[PDB]
Parts: sequence; C-alpha cells; structure tokens
Amino acid sequence: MKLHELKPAEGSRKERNRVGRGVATGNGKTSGRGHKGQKARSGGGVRPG
Amino acid sequence: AVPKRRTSKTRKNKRRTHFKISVPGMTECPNCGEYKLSHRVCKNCGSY
Amino acid sequence: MFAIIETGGKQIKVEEGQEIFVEKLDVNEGDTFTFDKVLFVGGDSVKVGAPTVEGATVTATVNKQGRGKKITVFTYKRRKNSKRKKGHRQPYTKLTIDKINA
Amino acid sequence: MRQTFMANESNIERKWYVIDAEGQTLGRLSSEVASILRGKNKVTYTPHVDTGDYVIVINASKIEFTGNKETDKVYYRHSNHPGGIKSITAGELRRTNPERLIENSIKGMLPSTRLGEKQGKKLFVYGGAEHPHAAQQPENYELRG
Amino acid sequence: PRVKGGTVTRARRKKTIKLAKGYFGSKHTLYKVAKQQVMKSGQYAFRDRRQRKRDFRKLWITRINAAARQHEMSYSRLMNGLKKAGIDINRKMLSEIAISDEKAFAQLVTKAKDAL
Amino acid sequence: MEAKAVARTIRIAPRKVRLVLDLIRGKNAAEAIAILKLTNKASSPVIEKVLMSALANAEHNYDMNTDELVVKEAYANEGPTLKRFRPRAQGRASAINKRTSHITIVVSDGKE
RNA sequence: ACCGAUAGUGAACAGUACCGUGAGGGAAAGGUGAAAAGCACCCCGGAAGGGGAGUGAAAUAGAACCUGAAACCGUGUGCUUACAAGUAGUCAGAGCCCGUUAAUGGGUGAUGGCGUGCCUUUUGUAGAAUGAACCGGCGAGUUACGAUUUGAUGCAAGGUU
RNA sequence: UAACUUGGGAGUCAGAACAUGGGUGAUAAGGUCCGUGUUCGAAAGGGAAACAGCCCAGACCACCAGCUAAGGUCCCAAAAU
RNA sequence: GACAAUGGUAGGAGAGCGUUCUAAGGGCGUUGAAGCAUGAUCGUAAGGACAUGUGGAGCGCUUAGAAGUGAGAAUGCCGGUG
Ligand SMILES: [Mg+2]
Ligand SMILES: [Mg+2]
Ligand SMILES: [Mg+2]
Ligand SMILES: [Mg+2]
Ligand SMILES: [Mg+2]
Ligand SMILES: [Mg+2]
Ligand SMILES: [Mg+2]
Ligand SMILES: [Mg+2]
Ligand SMILES: [Mg+2]
Ligand SMILES: [Mg+2]
Ligand SMILES: [Mg+2]
Ligand SMILES: [Mg+2]
Ligand SMILES: [Mg+2]
Ligand SMILES: [Mg+2]
Ligand SMILES: [Mg+2]
Ligand SMILES: [Mg+2]
Ligand SMILES: [Mg+2]
Ligand SMILES: [Mg+2]
Ligand SMILES: [Mg+2]
Ligand SMILES: [Mg+2]
Ligand SMILES: [Mg+2]
Ligand SMILES: [Mg+2]
Ligand SMILES: [Mg+2]
Ligand SMILES: [Mg+2]
Ligand SMILES: [Mg+2]
Ligand SMILES: [Mg+2]
Ligand SMILES: [Mg+2]
Ligand SMILES: [Mg+2]
Ligand SMILES: [Mg+2]
Ligand SMILES: [Mg+2]
Ligand SMILES: [Mg+2]
Ligand SMILES: [Mg+2]
Ligand SMILES: [Mg+2]
Ligand SMILES: [Mg+2]
Ligand SMILES: [Mg+2]
Ligand SMILES: [Mg+2]
Ligand SMILES: [Mg+2]
Ligand SMILES: [Mg+2]
Ligand SMILES: [Mg+2]
Ligand SMILES: [Mg+2]
Ligand SMILES: [Mg+2]
Ligand SMILES: [Mg+2]
Ligand SMILES: [Mg+2]
Ligand SMILES: [Mg+2]
Ligand SMILES: [Mg+2]
Ligand SMILES: [Mg+2]
Ligand SMILES: [Mg+2]
Ligand SMILES: [Mg+2]
Ligand SMILES: [Mg+2]
Ligand SMILES: [Mg+2]
Ligand SMILES: [Mg+2]
Ligand SMILES: [Mg+2]
Ligand SMILES: [Mg+2]
Ligand SMILES: [Mg+2]
Ligand SMILES: [Mg+2]
Repeated sequence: MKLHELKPAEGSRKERNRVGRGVATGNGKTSGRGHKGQKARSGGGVRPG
Repeated sequence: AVPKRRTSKTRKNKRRTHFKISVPGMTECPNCGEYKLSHRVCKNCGSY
Repeated sequence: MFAIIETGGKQIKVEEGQEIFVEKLDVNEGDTFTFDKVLFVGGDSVKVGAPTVEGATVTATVNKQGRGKKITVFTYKRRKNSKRKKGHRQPYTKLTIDKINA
Repeated sequence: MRQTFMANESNIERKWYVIDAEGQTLGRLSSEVASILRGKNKVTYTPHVDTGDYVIVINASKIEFTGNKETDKVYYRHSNHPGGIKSITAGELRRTNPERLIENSIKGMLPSTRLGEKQGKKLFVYGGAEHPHAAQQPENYELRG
Repeated sequence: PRVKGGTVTRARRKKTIKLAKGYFGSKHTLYKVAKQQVMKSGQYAFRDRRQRKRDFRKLWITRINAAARQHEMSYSRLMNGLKKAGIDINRKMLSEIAISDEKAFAQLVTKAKDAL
Repeated sequence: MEAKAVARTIRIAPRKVRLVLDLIRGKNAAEAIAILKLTNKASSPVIEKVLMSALANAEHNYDMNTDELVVKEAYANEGPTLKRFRPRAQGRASAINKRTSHITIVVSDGKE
C-alpha cells in the first residue's frame, strides 16, 4: 500500500459508544441507567453473588 | 414588597414619557445684551 | 376559451396563453404535452362532459422541470426527550397552454 | 395555492334592504337577518373582509312571542357593583324601548370579533313604519321562510 | 490533546437567532427564549398545513350554497343531483365557475335539476 | 460642511445629561446658547462648553459663517463606570455606580 | 500525536495586596508599531478633553494602545398603532415601500381561523410542585490491570513467549 | 405467521380511570382489596362547551383533490327552517 | 417492475455530522490567511460553500490514526451587564 491510501480489513474497527451527549444519540440524559435506586449511583450496584 | 417580574424595555419606556423638562421664559435685554429670564433683571450680559 | 382539465390528483382551470404549475410529469423541456381528460368547456359554446367531453384535448409546451422551496418539518413531544427534523422540496413542472379543442 | 378568488375593497358592492317585522316571531326573524349582515348569501363571500349589506327593520313593535315568554324570559344585567343585579321582562321591553329588544337579539347572533362589531353597525331598527333613510334608496326583502 | 470549545457554539446559536426575525421584543435577541419559540412555531406550522386543506374546502361549500339558492336549490340537493347526472367536477372548480361565468353555472344547474 | 466636538469621560451620569440635551437639538445655534444659560440643571454648563468648541472649529478649521448654523446631532454615550461601596447595616455592604459620559454635538450650515 | 493566559505551577506581571489575636487561609492582573519615528505648530477651553496639521503602510494602530462577538445604552429613519381582552406565534390575506447567491423575490402587516412556555419529578402538572434575572466562558462513564463474550487476522494437532 | 433452544445487553418491582364479577365498608366515597377486558402510561388527530383514562380512529413527507366514521345540518359555526 | 412497512417513554441495535492533534500525499496565501459581520444559497438532519466589508499572517482538502471531542437548566463557579 501507500502511506496516504491505507484502509483496514473490513469489519475490524468500530467507533466506541460515547454516553451522555444529548438526546438524539439514544443515551442522552440518564445514560443507560434508568431512573433511581442503588444501581443508578456512581460506584453503586452490589457485589456479585 | 418585591417585584414579581422584571419590567421589559417597552414598559419602562412608556412610563417615562412624561419624565421631561421644559424650556424657560426667555425674554430679551432690549438695551444691551443677550436673553434673560422673564420677570428677572438683566444684570450680567444685560442692561435691563 | 375556458377549460377544466384533470391532472395529478386535482383539477386546473385553464385559458390559452397562461402558465400553470403541475405535479411532476415525465417529459423534457421544450416538449409538447397533451392533456386528455377534459371535464368542461365554457366560453361561447358550453359543453358539459359526463364525465368527459369525449374528444377535447389541450396541448401545452413544457418549461422548467423544477423543485419547490424548502419547507422544514419539525415536531416535538413536551416532557419527553423526543423530536425530529427533516426537509422537503416538492417537484413540479411549468407549462404554457397554447391551444384548446372541443 | 393555485387559484381562488378573494374579495377586496374596490371590489364589493353593498346595498340596502328593508324588513318589516309585524307578525314575525323574534328569533326566526333575527336568524334570517344576521346572515344578511355577514354576507352569507353573496357568491363572493370571504371570511376576513366585510362583504354583506345594510338592513332596516321598520315595524318592531309588532314582534310576537309564543308561549308565556312575555311575562317570563327576564333579561339580566350587572353593574360591577356588589349586589348590582338588575332585570326586566321581555314584555316590558316590548312596550318600552322595543328597538333595543330586536337589536340585542340580532347582535347576539354575530361573532364577538373586531369585524363582528363593525358588521353589527349596519343594522337600523325603528318602531312604527317610518325610517329616515330614503336617500340611500332601500329595497323590500321578503323572508325565505 | 486539549480541545477548547471555540467558535462552534456561536455558529449554532446565531442561526437560531437569525431564524427568529420579527418576533416581539426579547424573543428576537436572547438565545434561550428564541430557541423555545422557534420550536413552538415549527409545531404550529405542521398542524396548520393540515387545517389549510380544511379551511379552503369549507370556503368553497359556502359559496356554492349561496349560488345555488339563487336558483331555488339547497347545497344538498344540488350535489345529490349533480352526482346522479354523472358530473365529477370539484368544489374548487365549481366555486370558480359561479364567480366567473354565471351563465355557464346556470346551465349545469338544469342538468342536475332534471336528473331528480 | 459639518463640524464636531466631543468631550470624553464627563463625570455626570448619562440619564441626567440626556434631559437637557433634548432641548437643543434641531435648533439654530443662537437659541441653543440662550437655552443652556437659563436651565438650572448641573449638566448645562458642560454642554455649553462643548457647543462653544464646535462653533469655534467651524470658523477656524472650515471657514463657515457662524451666523447661520444649526445643530444637527446631539447625543451622549456611556463611558466606563467607577465601582464604589457603601456599608449599610449589620455588616453588609452595597454597591454604588459612578457613571460617566461621552458628549457629542455636531453643527452644520445645511448645504453641500 | 503535553497547556497556551477562566488553561498550564496558587503564582508568565506572589506565598504578595487582603482576611484573621493567632496557628492559618489566600487572589486579581500578558499583547502599540518593523523602528518611538510616542503627535512640532494653530484654534476652543481654568484645566481635562477635542478639531486641524504632521509621523507612519495603516492613528475607527494614540498608550484604558493586536483582533474586538453578545448582553446592555443611544441617534436617525421605510411600513404600522389611541373601541381594544392578549404563551406574542402560526396558516390565510389586501394596501404601502424596495429590488436578490435572480427565484413560482424581500420588508411591514388592516383583518380572519387555530392556539394554556422550558427542564425535572410523577398515576397524573398550563399548573398556585421544583429550578433558571440576561449574555459569555468553564463544567459530568475515563484510565491501568485481570476475566468473559463478539468481529478481524495469522498458524494449525499444535499455538505462543 | 409464528414458535422454540443457545448465547451477548438491558430497564421494570409507587400504577390510574372506565365497564363487568365479588369481598370490605353504610347495596357511602374520584375509597380500599382480588379476577376479566379496553384506554392512559409511552398516542398526536375528530367528538363530548372547556376536560390524561369516555365514543370514533393509530400521524414517513408535499397538495387551494375526492369517499366516509363517531357525532351532526336556525345564527355564532360546515351541512335539511 | 410490482407487493408490504414506516406514532412512541425506560431501553437494545445500526448508519453518520462536526471539533483539536499526528503521519503521508497534494494544495492555498501581503494581487490579503484565520477570526468577525451581512446576505434572497446547497444538502433528509447534525451541517457545508460563494460574494462583499473589517482584519493584517497563517490555513484547508484526501486517506488513516488518537482524544481534556459537542451544554439551556446542577438555590452550578468566575466575570460583565441590566
Ligand atoms: Mg455508533
Ligand atoms: Mg430511548
Ligand atoms: Mg436535558
Ligand atoms: Mg443499560
Ligand atoms: Mg434524575
Ligand atoms: Mg421509583
Ligand atoms: Mg433501577
Ligand atoms: Mg462518591
Ligand atoms: Mg422615552
Ligand atoms: Mg492547543
Ligand atoms: Mg462550552
Ligand atoms: Mg381531510
Ligand atoms: Mg464632579
Ligand atoms: Mg459594625
Ligand atoms: Mg492562572
Ligand atoms: Mg485572550
Ligand atoms: Mg494583620
Ligand atoms: Mg488564580
Ligand atoms: Mg491638549
Ligand atoms: Mg479598525
Ligand atoms: Mg477595552
Ligand atoms: Mg501582529
Ligand atoms: Mg482594540
Ligand atoms: Mg382605531
Ligand atoms: Mg383563540
Ligand atoms: Mg402526588
Ligand atoms: Mg413553574
Ligand atoms: Mg401564575
Ligand atoms: Mg427561582
Ligand atoms: Mg449561564
Ligand atoms: Mg477474540
Ligand atoms: Mg482463528
Ligand atoms: Mg414484590
Ligand atoms: Mg406494589
Ligand atoms: Mg382509586
Ligand atoms: Mg367505587
Ligand atoms: Mg383490573
Ligand atoms: Mg412513568
Ligand atoms: Mg398500545
Ligand atoms: Mg388524544
Ligand atoms: Mg375541542
Ligand atoms: Mg361535560
Ligand atoms: Mg396527551
Ligand atoms: Mg359526502
Ligand atoms: Mg351516521
Ligand atoms: Mg367561534
Ligand atoms: Mg351554516
Ligand atoms: Mg403509521
Ligand atoms: Mg418510529
Ligand atoms: Mg447502544
Ligand atoms: Mg479585504
Ligand atoms: Mg487552528
Ligand atoms: Mg506581520
Ligand atoms: Mg469536555
Ligand atoms: Mg446556570
């Protein structure tokens, strides 16, 4: 190839999900968490088992 | 005791339509000089 | 002198010499289009077609395949984080009626 | 927005009619007249300008009622003072100021807009068979009953 | 690397301010209140493009009903008998004939009137 | 032509100077001097000092006839404020604005 | 494949002004021009400020000195308004002015129809439930190490440091 | 025209009115507790004067084109004095 | 070419617009860059060009990579203004 024309193999890359940036992305306000309770707090959730 | 809303620019400007000032009397000093005030004495810049 | 034709899904009232604005036909510029459904002819002699005058074409010449002015479609729901926005330009054709029949 | 006639000033013609009110019931006279003043019998009716024309009612003291609604059917009124409710019966208004009996019935059938107020000023009502408006040359008009 | 939020925020806010010319007073200068009005005026326009097809159909019928009663016909019995005669002309076209050519309108009244 | 003169950073507040300034615009210069000597506002000898300066520029820099001149424009713009404080009661202070003004009048003979 | 003056050291000019009896806490504040050539001289004015003139490529580059947004304050104007009940617009529509990235153009708007803001929390809010005076800047799912599942690639009873 | 199995990723555990079958209560409550359906929630549009839950009916976008539903046809206000 | 589908909150999936920086290639600029202002322009959306005024020295495009990557609300912090 050349250093100004290179392309990766097809299906190797995806852009990652940024969460919490406005309404139309689908993960805008509550950022996937749902509304309240212990699982919606930072560092929340409970230990496995 | 305190205003519930701000007052807009139009309502402020409609309020001070009478907040004006008037022109004075302005007679003349007939003998020698510029204009004086009416029923007054032309002392300075005046001979009446 | 006076005709009512049927084009698109709607009806137009024409006189020979004027310009009309119709939903998009499939002709080219400078071509001659002929209209086939005529519902009523007035003027000096009156013909009333039921539904059609059975004859009575209208010829016209074609100018300016075009697109309309852009409108913006916008809606939103009130407390719910949802809205959409999109544009639209509707196509049209311009024609000039030049000759009438009966 | 192809092609639809819209009326205008320098475009409309207003004329003058005369209705006589004897032997007519109050509401059935008034519903006929209020469509004249709006112009809903013109073929060139347009909702945002004042087409429609002038009406004169000349007898107005021979308006009939049906039933017992000349001793009933009171008309109320409030003066925006405490306890200032006032009233008069319908038979009372007939013998005393009958012109205001008819013109209140007709203006209640007109819309309350700016144009609806201006259309209601084209009504002229008189008790007894004479009217001053001979200069405007009005016509007779029979009610399509 | 640090990216500072330069020049992209004005450009977004100005074309909302510019999209609100002619609005009263504070609603054409301040961004938070002009945005909130431009959302409202887009919602109104969607609603009113649908009612415009209702308003004009109501205006056409009113004029046909006035023109038919000069020939002792209702609106109802005109367009009943006009259907049985086989005529398929609009309300819009039928309203324009009655204004322009009264003599032609009186002729299709008779073809509807004898079809009953 | 036109002559002008400005006076920058005048300590009087701009609302107070625009009252007397509205009496003199549109009038010819001989009346405007007579008005400013007879209104007893505090702004009046400051405007009158400025209108003298603009008349003297028309005679010297431009060689106009001072007998027939008219005041085209007269206006006052804001300058920078001085921010002071005042102690009120129970340990609390309040802010006080010392306003300033830029005064501009132009004068012309009405011809080209 | 670190920041570029609300950043980056608290500090590009300071552990100073300042606060505190004291241990102690703790800021704000960069940019004329290539060169100072930094406005001789005249005029108004008590001065401050200014108009000319002159320097300079440029002085709406004059020291409060690069560029100079918005809120906000004003001066002129083309169209409109003193019988009218309002979430301020929107759709229709005369009349009056103008003439574009030249296209079924632009500004204003007599009159008519329709129409109870935004976010958050809620069974449910125009809501007399919460929050926001306005403008501007800053301001919130990251990284390291392990695990597990997808996709891609190489080799294959071998693969890999 | 769906169903089922395996695996990755969730949110939900405050519900409301209407009709109907029943307890409780006073054959009281826009009451409270269970069952069966619809709608709201998360659904605009037309009607019910106005009115989340009632009747009709499920909005990809233009159109100054037509047929109908529930409800309606003296004027306000479209259609039969 | 026909046929069908396309309201939507918690929420799952997919495609994309823009910002700063780096590599490579290829370009623009004192015959006026970036920024600022105005405009009756183009695109399905986020958004992209052109002209004219100000301004007085740096900046786009293509492909790929990497992130302090997008604000209207937190009795948010700091400054200006009412
Ligand atoms: Mg994605
Ligand atoms: Mg969602
Ligand atoms: Mg939000
Ligand atoms: Mg989740
Ligand atoms: Mg929350
Ligand atoms: Mg909960
Ligand atoms: Mg939860
Ligand atoms: Mg914590
Ligand atoms: Mg004023
Ligand atoms: Mg940087
Ligand atoms: Mg920001
Ligand atoms: Mg319809
Ligand atoms: Mg002083
Ligand atoms: Mg004290
Ligand atoms: Mg610092
Ligand atoms: Mg800076
Ligand atoms: Mg000390
Ligand atoms: Mg600091
Ligand atoms: Mg000096
Ligand atoms: Mg400049
Ligand atoms: Mg400054
Ligand atoms: Mg420089
Ligand atoms: Mg500057
Ligand atoms: Mg008036
Ligand atoms: Mg209304
Ligand atoms: Mg509650
Ligand atoms: Mg509130
Ligand atoms: Mg209130
Ligand atoms: Mg508050
Ligand atoms: Mg803010
Ligand atoms: Mg793997
Ligand atoms: Mg493999
Ligand atoms: Mg449970
Ligand atoms: Mg429960
Ligand atoms: Mg209950
Ligand atoms: Mg009950
Ligand atoms: Mg149940
Ligand atoms: Mg909920
Ligand atoms: Mg459903
Ligand atoms: Mg509904
Ligand atoms: Mg309704
Ligand atoms: Mg009811
Ligand atoms: Mg609703
Ligand atoms: Mg029908
Ligand atoms: Mg029926
Ligand atoms: Mg009404
Ligand atoms: Mg009717
Ligand atoms: Mg659908
Ligand atoms: Mg959908
Ligand atoms: Mg996802
Ligand atoms: Mg230039
Ligand atoms: Mg840059
Ligand atoms: Mg340089
Ligand atoms: Mg950020
Ligand atoms: Mg805030």
